[PDB]
Amino acid sequence: QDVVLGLYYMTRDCVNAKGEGMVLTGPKEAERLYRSGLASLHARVKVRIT
Amino acid sequence: TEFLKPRLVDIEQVSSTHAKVTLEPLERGFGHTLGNALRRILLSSMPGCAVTEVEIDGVLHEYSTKEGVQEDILEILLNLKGLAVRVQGKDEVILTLNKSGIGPVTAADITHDGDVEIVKPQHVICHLTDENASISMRIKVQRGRGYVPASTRIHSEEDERPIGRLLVDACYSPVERIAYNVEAARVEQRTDLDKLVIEMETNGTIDPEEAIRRAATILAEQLEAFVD
Amino acid sequence: EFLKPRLVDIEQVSSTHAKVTLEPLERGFGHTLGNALRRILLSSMPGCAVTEVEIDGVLHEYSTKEGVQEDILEILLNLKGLAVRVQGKDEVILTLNKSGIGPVTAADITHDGDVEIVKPQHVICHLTDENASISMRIKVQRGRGYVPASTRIHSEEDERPIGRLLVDACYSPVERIAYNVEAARVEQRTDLDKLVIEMETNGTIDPEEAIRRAATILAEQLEAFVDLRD
Amino acid sequence: MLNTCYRILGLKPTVIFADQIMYTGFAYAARSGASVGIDDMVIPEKKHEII
Amino acid sequence: KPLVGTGMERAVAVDSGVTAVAKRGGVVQYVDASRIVIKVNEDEMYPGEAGIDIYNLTKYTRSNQNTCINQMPCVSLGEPVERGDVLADGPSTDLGELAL
Amino acid sequence: EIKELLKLGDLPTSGQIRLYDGRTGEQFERPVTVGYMYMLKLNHLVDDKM
Amino acid sequence: TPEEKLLRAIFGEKASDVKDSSLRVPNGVSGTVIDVQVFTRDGVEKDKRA
Amino acid sequence: ARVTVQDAVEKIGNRFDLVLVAARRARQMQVGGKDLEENDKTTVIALREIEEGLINNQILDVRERQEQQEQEAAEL
Amino acid sequence: REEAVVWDILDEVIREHPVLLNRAPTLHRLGIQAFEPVLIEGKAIQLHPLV
Repeated sequence: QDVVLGLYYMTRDCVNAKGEGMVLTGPKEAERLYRSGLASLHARVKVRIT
Repeated sequence: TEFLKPRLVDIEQVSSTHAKVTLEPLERGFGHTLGNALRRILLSSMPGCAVTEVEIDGVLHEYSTKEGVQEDILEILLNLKGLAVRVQGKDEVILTLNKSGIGPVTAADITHDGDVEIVKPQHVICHLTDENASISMRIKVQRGRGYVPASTRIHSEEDERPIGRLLVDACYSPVERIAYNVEAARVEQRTDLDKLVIEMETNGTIDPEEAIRRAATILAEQLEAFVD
Repeated sequence: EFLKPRLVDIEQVSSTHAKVTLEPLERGFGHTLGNALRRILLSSMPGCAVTEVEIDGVLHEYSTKEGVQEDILEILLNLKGLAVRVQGKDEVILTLNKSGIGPVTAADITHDGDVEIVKPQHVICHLTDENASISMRIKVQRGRGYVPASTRIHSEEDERPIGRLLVDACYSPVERIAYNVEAARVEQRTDLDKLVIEMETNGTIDPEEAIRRAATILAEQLEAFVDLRD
Repeated sequence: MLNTCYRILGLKPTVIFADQIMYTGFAYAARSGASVGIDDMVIPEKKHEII
Repeated sequence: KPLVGTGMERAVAVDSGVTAVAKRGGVVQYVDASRIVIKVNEDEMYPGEAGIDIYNLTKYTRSNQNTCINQMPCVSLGEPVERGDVLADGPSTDLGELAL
Repeated sequence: EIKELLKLGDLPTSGQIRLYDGRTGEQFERPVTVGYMYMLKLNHLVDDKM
Repeated sequence: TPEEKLLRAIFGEKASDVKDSSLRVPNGVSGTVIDVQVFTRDGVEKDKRA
Repeated sequence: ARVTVQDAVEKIGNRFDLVLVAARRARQMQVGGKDLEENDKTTVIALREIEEGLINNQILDVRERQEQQEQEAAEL
Repeated sequence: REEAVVWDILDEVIREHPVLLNRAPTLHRLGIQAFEPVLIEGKAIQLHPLV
């Protein structure tokens, strides 16, 4: 009930947040970017995943 | 008055860029006040060197596409943004890359200078197809503190860039990922003790245990004018 | 080449309020030190508070002396908020005698040389008779945090008397600690902050002494990471 | 997501993944502060004319 | 107390038996932890050999569920008490209201 | 009429303040509610259940 | 029993002529003793405490 | 330590005899007939042998009938 | 008396010994499951959220 409202909030998307349209280099670069205070938790980015 | 210091500090080494330190037993509530002031120093204020801008002599825009390479221009910049380069003495050094042949352009094909020292030769920068033997650029490494996206300097860029001066995201700090986790532990009569469990990677240039050490120095020196 | 935060002027709003400032804080450090200290001040500041009272003719907390208008269980809840300083010693044994109609405050405690009662109008009980009387022998100790009376029952060491009422002790001089990192402008710099730690104590701990006593708790704990011993 | 992770990888990764999905849902749900006020439940503008 | 009541607390704490409500107006003469002594007015006092009212409180005793039930005085010396007032709080009462 | 009181104590009329986290020190996004609930204490004590 | 008797002669302990059935505080409950009542049937001598 | 016996059920594919093969073997450690241990009990050691392939219902029988040939020696 | 050693022997008896938790109106077979205990202090049986 509550761990599903955390997954939902994390994996939505706004239309104009901090750090929008930039390009990342993997999941270790996004978590290191959001916890640093730069990019919002749901901004439309482009990453590289294997 | 008389506090509790940690003993039985274990550190586990796996995949030398990686490392997972544990530590205990810290006082009640000293798990978060300690590990969180450390995570803020590794991510935001930690000296390092990384490329900042490139000069593709054959391309003049970040969205264009260069001949012979199987890849794009954007996915080229993703490669250089992760190039682990440690320079010894200076603060600005402008390396040049010029490759011929058929295949992937590894990292060792760059020129080498008197103090600059790459730390991965088999890092692929771009796959070069046949008939060309043609690729050229200028990579610009410089020192700094923390992490600085390419969006903020372009918003206020006074260092004029001619047409064809790409701006690559500069990540200076040597830590790639860092995240602690606090948990319970006892001292044979106290159930409310803490046990900080750090866990950190790095981009090759510095071992993890050497990053946690030189980070606590940056934080233990700010308090230089209070402690006695 | 970082800068060093230096303690600067200390505005004092009241006897219990205060504000400090740490002028040349580098960029991104206003929140690293700000919250690293506030978790140190609310947790581990040493102070002194009452630890066991013993009244003259009352056996247990659920009794009632004749002449006062409060239970012996309600005098202990008024003593537990007694702010007191002890200069050199560790534990003291105060004394309070009084007779006659009127409230009994903390100003009527037998003034020892070191023990300096700070809030001298703190009411304790009222005497509602002309020939009433109270005589109690409080005790004071030093510590940190909050240790209930049940814990100390394990370290009583043959607590012989049955007239020794025990009160729970909460030795901590701070009650709330805010902070605000705003913009500071040194003569020539682009990025610099200024921390403003607005702490509110119960008149016991000195402000300037309360922040140096924190950094020596933090810089002393970071001795482990400066050298990793495996 | 858990029903497919069971059929494809068995039971060892599905027990060690049903936890990490819980530590990530609990942690990033606190960062929401998803608190329900009274400006939340909104009365429609035309609840009166429709009645 | 409750900061948000319904005004039906002064009636559920007085119309029960826990509170020690005054029986005749007057003036408090001797408040104590276990006794109150109201000295009635003249117009409320009976003609021949009336005197004073004296309310005994019930300090720590035992309820049915083993909770404790004792009354505390909520008046002082000199405070004029009127008929229908409230002198002694009960268990779960404060100034006459019902705080649970 | 609840909104007319929150302008008397100089509070936010919407009823929701912006709390900060306790340990990390960072700010909860999307403001939170903070009020004063009269809380009872039922006598289903765990000392008599165990 | 036989072994209990050999264990006696080795240590000559006197026989117990009375069994102990005191009243004891229940398990895990601790607090002061605020009263005592002592009732005596009409015809037996009161002890020193009653 | 153990969290899942899914490895043990691979060797013995029933889960109703793995509970019977491991209770018989775990008795032997408990009563010191035998010592094939990382601060574990005797029921998590019996499952880390079946998991590794050194015990099953045949290796317990034949190791018991090799006891009689031992007992037959001292039986004289 | 709960001397300092019995807590050393009680922590060793509970090493790999699973206990069977079971709720009151057991409807289906998943009302009784086993769990490896871990000694906490207090008087309430904790319980994983997914369970």
